[PDB]
Amino acid sequence: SMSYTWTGALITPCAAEESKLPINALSNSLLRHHNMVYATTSRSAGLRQKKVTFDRLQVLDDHYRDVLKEMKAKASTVKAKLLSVEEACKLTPPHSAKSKFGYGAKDVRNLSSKAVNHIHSVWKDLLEDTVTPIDTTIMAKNEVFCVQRKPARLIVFPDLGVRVCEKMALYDVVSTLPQVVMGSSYGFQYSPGQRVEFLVNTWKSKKNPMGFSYDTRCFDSTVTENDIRVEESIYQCCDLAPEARQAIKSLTERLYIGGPLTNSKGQNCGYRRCRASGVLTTSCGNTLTCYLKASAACRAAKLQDCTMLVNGDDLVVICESAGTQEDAASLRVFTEAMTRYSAPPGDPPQPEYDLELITSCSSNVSVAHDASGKRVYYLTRDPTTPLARAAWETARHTPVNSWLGNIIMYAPTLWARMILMTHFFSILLAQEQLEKALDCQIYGACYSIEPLDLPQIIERLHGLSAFSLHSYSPGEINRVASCLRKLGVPPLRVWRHRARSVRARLLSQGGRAATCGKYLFNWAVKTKLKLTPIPAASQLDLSGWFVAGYSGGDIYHS
Ligand SMILES: Cc1ccccc1S(=O)(=O)Nc1cc(-c2ccc(C#N)cc2)sc1C(=O)O
Repeated sequence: SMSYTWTGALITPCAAEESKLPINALSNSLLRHHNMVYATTSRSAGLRQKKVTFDRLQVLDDHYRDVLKEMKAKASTVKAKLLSVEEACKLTPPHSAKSKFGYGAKDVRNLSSKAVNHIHSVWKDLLEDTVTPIDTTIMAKNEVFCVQRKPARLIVFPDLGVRVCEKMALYDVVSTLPQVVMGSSYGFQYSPGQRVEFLVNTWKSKKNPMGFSYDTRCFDSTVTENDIRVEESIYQCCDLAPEARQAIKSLTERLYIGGPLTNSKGQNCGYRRCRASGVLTTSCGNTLTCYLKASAACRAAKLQDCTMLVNGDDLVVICESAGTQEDAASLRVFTEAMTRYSAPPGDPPQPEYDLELITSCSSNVSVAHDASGKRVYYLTRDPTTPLARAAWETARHTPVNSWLGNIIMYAPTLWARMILMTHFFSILLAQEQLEKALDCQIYGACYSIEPLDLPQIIERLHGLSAFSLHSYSPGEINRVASCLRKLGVPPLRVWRHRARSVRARLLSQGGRAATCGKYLFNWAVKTKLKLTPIPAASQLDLSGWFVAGYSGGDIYHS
């Protein structure tokens, strides 16, 4: 079973692609080493195809089936509802790819008769046909990174009408099933703070903690037909409407298991027999499968009290240590098991004895001190990619504003506060666009957010301490310092000066802007302000923010 079979037709761009960092009058204020930043384009799609194309083999033992049986028992307690066409339509991103059948995301959100009519015919076809492969478009993603250059990732997705149908049949399932089956181990239920909390408590629950992150190589490509049918067997355990069962069975046989791949020009590029990266079940399916294989592998390797944290293909394990030597051996067996399950490693896993040294979801726990001098744990990450992307967003408006999402998710960090907040608020002020709502993604779901609500959002998600953290760790400070030199970012003295200016301007604006100045930049003044809770905060309806993962799921919220 080859993950893909190719015809030779190229994966074509659907419009002009820029690979070099665009420079405008603001670029240099952020970073000077422009040649360090690049965007991937279809030009490197061939290289990716080569990496993701391989044969998969699977040897499934009793630990695998024992864990599966447990997962199904939990899945059987779940009751999921079939979404209505209109409900499904409302979950569609305003700029989601237009259908090939005469309508776009806008027509869908408006419940246009044409869109609704087509969606209804697609649904009917799903119920009547459970064998015909469904077409998919394959595109090379345009993503920004800082040099070592990686090839573009491949996104595979069905037509907009099919996507609306996926939500109707499975939105409720993928939104609720994961937490029930995996409990505390399901990562997408946590906000950054709760993640840290879970990690710290788990780490503290062991007598001699040891943990590791396990990077599966090209996870989507390792997912086999068996894996995808086992995922369906789990979904089918739920209490479901008869029409939902049929739709899920049909989507599994016709789309999830595999299908023909068409490029932007309409040519047949080949065939997929692995996970599609752009379907509704990509995150839920990967999480269930990663959790299933890892849980079984933990038993096979005889890991003592293995606790796991899984987010899609991202996996981190914290267990009871048995000595550095015994640990190396177990992890080696754990890896051998995952490999037999068709989840071979990219970077071999290594045991860690310092929670701060474990990277999962590209992040790690670190510690700082609040205004009281108390140690506080928070989530941070290497700022390289976030800064490379902010550089790009400094000269170009993009669909997803990573700078805003990073400020939200990494609000307590030294780098998000010193740089992203200062840099972008400065630009927003200058352009008088403080109150303009911008789109960003959180766990794959798209949200429309007004920058002026940041203080409230940050307090809600991270607590007041996010505005007073200081005395960061030596390791964290060193990483930030190294990153700034690499990219050529101005030093602290420059950002503090800019922040004071930005703050002063915001305070003068009054209202929310004043609050932004007050809380977001209190770190810049020598005589710190009081800083206390905020009224409007409780108004924000943050329900749904950290419930489930939807990467590639074409999901949008207010
Ligand atoms: C607390 C805070 C938050 C955001 C920006 C600046 C500050 S601060 O200057 O007050 N204090 C602090 C500034 C730090 C810093 C260290 C290295 C580099 C580089 N290259 C930039 C800034 S570390 C720190 C600390 O408190 O541990």
